[PDB]
Amino acid sequence: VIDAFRLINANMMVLGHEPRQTTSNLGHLNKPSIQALIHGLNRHYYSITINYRKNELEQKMLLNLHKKSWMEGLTLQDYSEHCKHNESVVKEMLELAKNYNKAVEEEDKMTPEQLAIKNVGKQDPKRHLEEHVDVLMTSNIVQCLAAMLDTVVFK
Amino acid sequence: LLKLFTTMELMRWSTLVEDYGMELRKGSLESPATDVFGSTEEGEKRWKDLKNRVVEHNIRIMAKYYTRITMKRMAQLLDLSVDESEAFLSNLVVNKTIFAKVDRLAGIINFQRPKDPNNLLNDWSQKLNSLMSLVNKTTHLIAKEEMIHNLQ
Amino acid sequence: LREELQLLQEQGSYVGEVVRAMDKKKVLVKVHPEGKFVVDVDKNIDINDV
Amino acid sequence: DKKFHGILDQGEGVLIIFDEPPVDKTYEAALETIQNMSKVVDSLYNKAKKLT
Amino acid sequence: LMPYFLLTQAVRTGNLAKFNQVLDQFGEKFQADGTYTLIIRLRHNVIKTGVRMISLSYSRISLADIAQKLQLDSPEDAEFIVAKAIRDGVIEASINHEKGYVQSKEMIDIYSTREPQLAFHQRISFCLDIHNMSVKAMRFP
Amino acid sequence: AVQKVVVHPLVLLSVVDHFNRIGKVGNQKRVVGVLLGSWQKKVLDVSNSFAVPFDEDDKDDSVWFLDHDYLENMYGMFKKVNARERIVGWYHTGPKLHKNDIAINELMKRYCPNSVLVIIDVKPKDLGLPTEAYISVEEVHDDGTPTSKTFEHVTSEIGAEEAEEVGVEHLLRDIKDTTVGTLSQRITNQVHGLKGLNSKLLDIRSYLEKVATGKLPINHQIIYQLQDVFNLLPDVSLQEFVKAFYLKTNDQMVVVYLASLIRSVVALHNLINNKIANRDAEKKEG
Amino acid sequence: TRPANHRQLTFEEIAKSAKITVNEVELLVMKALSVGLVKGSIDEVDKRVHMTWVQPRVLDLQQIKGMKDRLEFWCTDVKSMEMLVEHQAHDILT
Amino acid sequence: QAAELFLDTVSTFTSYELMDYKTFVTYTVYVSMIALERPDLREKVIKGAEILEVLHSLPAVRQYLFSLYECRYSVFFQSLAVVEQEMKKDWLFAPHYRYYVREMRIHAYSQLLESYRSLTLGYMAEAFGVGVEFIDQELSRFIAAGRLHCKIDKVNEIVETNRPDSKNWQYQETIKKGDLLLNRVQKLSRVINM
Amino acid sequence: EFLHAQEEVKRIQSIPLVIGQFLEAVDQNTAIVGSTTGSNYYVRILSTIDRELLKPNASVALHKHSNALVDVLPPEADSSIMMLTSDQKPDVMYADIGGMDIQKQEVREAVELPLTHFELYKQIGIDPPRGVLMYGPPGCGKTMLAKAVAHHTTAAFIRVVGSEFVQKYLGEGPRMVRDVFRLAKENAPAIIFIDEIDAIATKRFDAQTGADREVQRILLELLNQMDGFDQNVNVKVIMATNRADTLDPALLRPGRLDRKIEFPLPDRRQKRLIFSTIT
Amino acid sequence: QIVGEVLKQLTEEKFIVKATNGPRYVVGCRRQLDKSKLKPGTRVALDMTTLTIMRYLPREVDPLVYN
Ligand SMILES: Nc1ncnc2c1ncn2[C@@H]1O[C@H](COP(=O)(O)OP(=O)(O)O)[C@@H](O)[C@H]1O
Repeated sequence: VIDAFRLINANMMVLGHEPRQTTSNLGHLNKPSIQALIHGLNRHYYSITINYRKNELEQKMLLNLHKKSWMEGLTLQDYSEHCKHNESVVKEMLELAKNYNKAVEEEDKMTPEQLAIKNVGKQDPKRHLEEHVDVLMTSNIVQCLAAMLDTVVFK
Repeated sequence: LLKLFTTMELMRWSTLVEDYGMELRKGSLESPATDVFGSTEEGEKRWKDLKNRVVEHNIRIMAKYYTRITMKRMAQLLDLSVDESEAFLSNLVVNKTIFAKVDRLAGIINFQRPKDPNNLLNDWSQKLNSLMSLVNKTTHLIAKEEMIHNLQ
Repeated sequence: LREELQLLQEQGSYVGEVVRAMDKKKVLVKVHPEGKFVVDVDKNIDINDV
Repeated sequence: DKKFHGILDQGEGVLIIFDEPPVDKTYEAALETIQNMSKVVDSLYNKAKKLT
Repeated sequence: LMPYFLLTQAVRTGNLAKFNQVLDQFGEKFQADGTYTLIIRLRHNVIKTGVRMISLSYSRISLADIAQKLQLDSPEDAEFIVAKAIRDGVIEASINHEKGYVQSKEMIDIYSTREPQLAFHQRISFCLDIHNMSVKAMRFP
Repeated sequence: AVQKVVVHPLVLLSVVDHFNRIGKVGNQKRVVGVLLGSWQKKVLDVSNSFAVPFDEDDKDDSVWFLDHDYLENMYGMFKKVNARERIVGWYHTGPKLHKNDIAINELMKRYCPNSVLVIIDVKPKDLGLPTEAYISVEEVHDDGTPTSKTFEHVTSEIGAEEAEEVGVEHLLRDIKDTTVGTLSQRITNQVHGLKGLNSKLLDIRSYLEKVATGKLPINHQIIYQLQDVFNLLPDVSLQEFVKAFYLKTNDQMVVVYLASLIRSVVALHNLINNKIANRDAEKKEG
Repeated sequence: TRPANHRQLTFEEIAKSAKITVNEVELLVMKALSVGLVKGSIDEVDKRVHMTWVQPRVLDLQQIKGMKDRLEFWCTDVKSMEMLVEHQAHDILT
Repeated sequence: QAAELFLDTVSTFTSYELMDYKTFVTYTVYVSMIALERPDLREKVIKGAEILEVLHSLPAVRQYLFSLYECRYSVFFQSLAVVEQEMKKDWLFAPHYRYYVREMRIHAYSQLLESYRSLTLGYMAEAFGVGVEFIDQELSRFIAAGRLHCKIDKVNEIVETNRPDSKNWQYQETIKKGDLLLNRVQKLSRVINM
Repeated sequence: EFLHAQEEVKRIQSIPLVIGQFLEAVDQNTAIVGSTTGSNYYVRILSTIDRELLKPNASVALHKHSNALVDVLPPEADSSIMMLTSDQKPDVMYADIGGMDIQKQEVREAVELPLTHFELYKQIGIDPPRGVLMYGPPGCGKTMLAKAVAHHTTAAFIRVVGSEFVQKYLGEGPRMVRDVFRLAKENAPAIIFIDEIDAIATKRFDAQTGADREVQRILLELLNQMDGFDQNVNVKVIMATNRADTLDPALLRPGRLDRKIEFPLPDRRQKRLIFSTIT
Repeated sequence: QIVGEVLKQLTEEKFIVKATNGPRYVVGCRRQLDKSKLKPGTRVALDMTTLTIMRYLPREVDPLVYN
């Protein structure tokens, strides 16, 4: 939070108040806080819009250099913690097995959306969606491809 | 002490009784040596206690050096026969001193624990990361030495 | 939901036990940490809605 | 009684002792997940909604 | 299927006369179905099927034993049959003209754990066509 | 004497701006100042920067000037506002290092005993390197080699300053340099990882080729001591893959059974639910 | 010279390299492990010595072409596989 | 399913329903024998005090139950035949050719040849009755049935077993279930798009 | 872009959270939580976590500066210690006690509910006892039946300790009763054993002195939890007291706890039996 | 830095800490605070702003009684 405002004299309020001048720019995303509204500041004159000097030779330098991960994408990590991770993954999806089980016998013949709203369980089909399974799948294949890529490099 | 303490030398006690066994016959004072080994009954017991002590020492040093050694060579190194060598080998393993597995029909032994594929790929990945770090260090070193060497 | 999280950074909503509903869009309310806190009435609920 | 880990090769008159790796319980756990996440759902759901 | 059941039993057993009789009894329907030419082919390939099952059963089976089991009564014909089985690739039973040696299996290799996933990773191919069918079949009005 | 140094994402941009603001009139290409920070556990960190106008002449590299009174006043003010901050080293741009560095290090080491040099590439962004660290070691070049300067590079890694994550996320807010889009992002992680490996190892091959030609002095006494082990390390033996034929292939085949199939089943469940809804809607609309 | 290319240091190979007897091989490889020449496993059924070195020395800089060739072989292999996986990945990266 | 809900020794009457409590036990013993060979059944049925008491009441019933527990095949097969003869005199004779003696010895042979690699046919015959040819033909018939995971070296008369590892056997189970569920999803793929 | 955006918005701080115990899920996207200092305020419930671990009165986790529902802790016993699962451990089995019986028939009557027989509680039409109060001195041990019985029929055993409970954690006193009751409800074979009620826990003849009102409120919530139990499952609750005169009538009245057992002095004939057993 | 007692460890990185006066918060060691040595009932320093434990502290000794 970086909010800038100006203190005003008593004359600004007795004249046409809201010293915000005639333009449609400072009204963009102008949400002063409730404690700022009841104080004079951020209410006396206006709230100043903020901008960041994201100039090149400065911003390109930051993104290229500061957030540096350039040869760290070659990590293999086949089973450093992954054999027990797969044990947990199977156990978690075994819970998904019971959850996706529980769903198929609920499955009522009264527009199951009616049953679902009043009986939310956040099961595999509803909240523990395929995306989590995709995360497990992506983790496996990434370690697979990294191990296999270095295997053929091993010549 | 310098010979028999470190560097995992072959402690052939048959050779040691003349190479470093002079304390039995004649030394500077040889009074403790005659008390230990020059005695008849208790001396021969301590002679046997030197005889075996170098056998476990030879087995132990062989453990960290040789993975699989043929039965004839190990028995010759232990200055005993096959059955006596395997009996002492059983004496070490029951004390959990060494990790040894023997095929008695084949007379072949192994000292390396079977590498589980989990940690086997872990050390491979650690080997990979060590190589990756070496690439980073070499690249910085050569490029900077390149910079110094072309200041001309 | 992120805006809800940012709103809840200010505690979001404060639970109050309504007691007296005055005509001028005023309800006394009781809050467990402190107690009574006279306040106005929201736009979505009228004076009689209290 | 699974107290020992070996196989008795009577033909050679020996018993081959093997160090069984027990970390392979992911295999059996995966099968249980296969069994209790597929059998209980595919037959029941798609026999109830036979017509689609 | 009752004569078909007896045909299955004949195929497993390897006998000839019993099923030839029932084919003479109730083989007209097989002719109507158009499989009688195949029916005779099974009648004479019963030994081939029996050889595969017994080869899967045994590690080093004698060529005389397999001939006696499947009613060949000839060491040379037994050698020819196992020769004809290996060249078809149906079974791994080999020939050693000394006594008829056959190799056994081996522990799992690089591709033996991977041939299921290689032949089963079409799961996502089914997933993509199911999704594409949903793409075709989600008209709002 | 320090084991290693760690550079924060806190001073790199400040140095670059200082280069930009004082380079308006000073086109010497040489910007020299001091980097301030802390050294606690054999890990040296930089938390503040300052630039001083600085001119050079190629004649023996001994023509220069600084504002030491102003620089010392800066250090006192910085220490007064934050006691834990101390001058950890002095920095110079122009990665093509000249010979005045030994004189600068001798003068500034009264502020820091283990004087270090830092080079910031304001314009260059070669692969990802923002800056480089240098340690002064003149305690004999080697066992059987003559005297030299031999400014070595202490290993440097970009650290993780606290409370700057909020600012950098708000600043960029366009690239999202995170593991977002796990599959696609890791593909990009594999891409430039191979790009970095190919570029650096090609540089090593070029260095070996140029050593073979002999046009440049050969620092073999550390090159082969570090690269021989790299070459001979047995990562090419495939019999450990034979021992580990199921290295993870069992996990590969369960994921095929339990990620691709599960995705196919749940997608199938959605379609047949939609098909039932569409068929019922079509039949009961009128 | 051989980066695990010939990792089977048999007795005959040892005899060619050192013109030493069979019993002295045990002491020679023992001292090699102690000093740091070879740190690998030592067998006797096949007499195979695994190859790891942690004490580098002068590599005859006139013969640096050998390690340069091996390094450029690694460069070609890495780049070729990078292009191959790129060819297999045009359906995502293009 | 039978045993899991039938070891319960809570009878509605002291001797009724299944003609007796002794007949109730004989059904329990037969069902348990079909169920399992020798896991910690010592702690499941053998630990049963009422079980031990009723086997004291019936010595012949105690004889084969302990024979299977002790894995002594010389008395087991003779007693197992007596069991089959007794089941013949019982209207609960449905497994007439499947699970009288063939299934129990399949468990017994599997129990025997496991922890073994190459046990000779001649010596396993005398350790499991008599008639070396009878055991040889029995093994061949049961291997053809599918169980008794082993092969016979006829030219040397050896039983070379092939026990998969915990990984190997389980991986075989997964690929089988993979085959069944691919058949399932292909059927479900038929259900959609029609 | 939108898969990236969906993976962009799921940051939710991902940072060390805090605990303010959940009160109840009023609806979806709305909730009422109670922070440990009180300050009960309405919050918004995210869809990440819900009924799967959103039990009504269990301790949950909330963002540090946001106090928003993120995670819920399954374990409840270790929140305030107060003993833990003493089951699966033979300390004093049953007949090895030196006190023989005293009565021990009402105690075996008490263990009838843990020893199944709840199906036999119905049909037979009996109404099995629910609360057993032992108003005896340290004679007979007064816990050798709770350390036993829990092992005679495998069941969880909790010491509770009334003296420890009365402390600055009076605000979470209601919450810990909810947590220990949930632990009891989690394992139907369980028994709650509370000690040192007489001296500190809700004495009735001496006027309220400062924190005494807080103790009364804690007992009121324990009464609420035992009324909420309402024979839902086969768990049992037993208090051990030296004198039941000072105890509140709310627990003393029938309908909450009925069985009153007195464990007298060593009973010289029994005292010799106790010594022989101990010796 | 505010001072509390860690009642119990929520996860390997989540630790349930009671302020000596105020509510139980949870905090988390960032990178190197040696989470293993921290125990239920240990003394750590917290800040309502830095969100974490910056350093750990042993116990007390009854000072009035001490002197
Ligand atoms: N076999 C036994 N019979 C009776 N009492 C025993 C036996 N074994 C131990 N005790 C004693 O019973 C005591 C229980 O004391 P305590 O729990 O403090 O009493 P209360 O439950 O009344 O507070 C223990 O101190 C123990 O010494």
